[PDB]
Amino acid sequence: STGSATTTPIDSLDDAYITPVQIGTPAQTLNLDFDTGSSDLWVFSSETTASEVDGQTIYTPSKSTTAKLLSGATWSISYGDGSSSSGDVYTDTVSVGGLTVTGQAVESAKKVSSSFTEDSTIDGLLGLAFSTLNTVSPTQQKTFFDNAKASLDSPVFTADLGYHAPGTYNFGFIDTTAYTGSITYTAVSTKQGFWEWTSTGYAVGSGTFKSTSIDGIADTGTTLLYLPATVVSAYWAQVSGAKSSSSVGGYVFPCSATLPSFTFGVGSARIVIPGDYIDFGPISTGSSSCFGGIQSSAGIGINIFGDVALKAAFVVFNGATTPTLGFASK
Ligand SMILES: Cc1ccc2c(n1)N(C)[C@H](CO)CCNC2
Repeated sequence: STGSATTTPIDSLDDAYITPVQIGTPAQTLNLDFDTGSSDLWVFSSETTASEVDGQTIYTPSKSTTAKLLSGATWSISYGDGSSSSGDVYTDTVSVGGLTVTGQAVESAKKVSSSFTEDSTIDGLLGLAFSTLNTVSPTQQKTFFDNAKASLDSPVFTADLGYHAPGTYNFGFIDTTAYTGSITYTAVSTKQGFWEWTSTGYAVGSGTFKSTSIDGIADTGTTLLYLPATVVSAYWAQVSGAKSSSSVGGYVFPCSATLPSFTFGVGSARIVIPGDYIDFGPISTGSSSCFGGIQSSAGIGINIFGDVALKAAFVVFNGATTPTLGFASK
């Protein structure tokens, strides 16, 4: 089997991407944030505290004839930015772009933190990291990908995120029309439960390539590119007036600037992030200070190849018994 679904930026800055997902019988369609940095499929639901729902589409398990309470199971998750959610668990039928999983754990939110409430366009998250990170207790549950894997033509999914435009998540096949040149594959470590790999280095603009190992994770659920302070300082040093602001919480730059590209290494291959991809606009409405799309990972504990990096590539998440990651230009 295979599946193919379009993913769409939630706003004009590509702060996140939502993908339609069918849950239950008859189908209830929710727009989920596909997140290769976590492993929980959770949704706003009829069980979510009323004051914490503001515009989201909710899942109502009582209206699904295939919904079954997973008796005794609870879940509780906190993400890298301090946001969180928790609740109980149903199993139900879940379909993504024509690909159907029966008995998928659908984690029903009883509580969500403010940043989720304030995000009316995101109805939930669909985790695509390794199932070892799934927070369901006392019986850990499998991701949508993990459950579909054996049925897929090939044990892979691909992320093809658009810049200020829709993109595609495919399951079970590699669309050879979706990229240019060849796909370069690189080793993955699952030891932290992430799609963790090692970049071979970087370049700023038309500058020379610096060979240096940068361990990081491919995370569709993170907006920006977070890299070591050395690398990030080298980038912003090429933008006149750019500076790190503690009050704003990262590098900002004059909105009148033209940003340089940023290149990262994948083995001997190179992925080029155009400068415009690194512009996240005025820090506040009407401001002439703009927020940068490349930031320091120093306060995180891990480097994160988020959407800013990933949207510049066609990315293969290969879930064979020895997982690997593939990157192609497009
Ligand atoms: C993957 C994920 C986790 C938590 C959150 C999230 N995404 N949202 C939608 C955005 C992402 O920039 C930030 C707000 N914190 C909640």
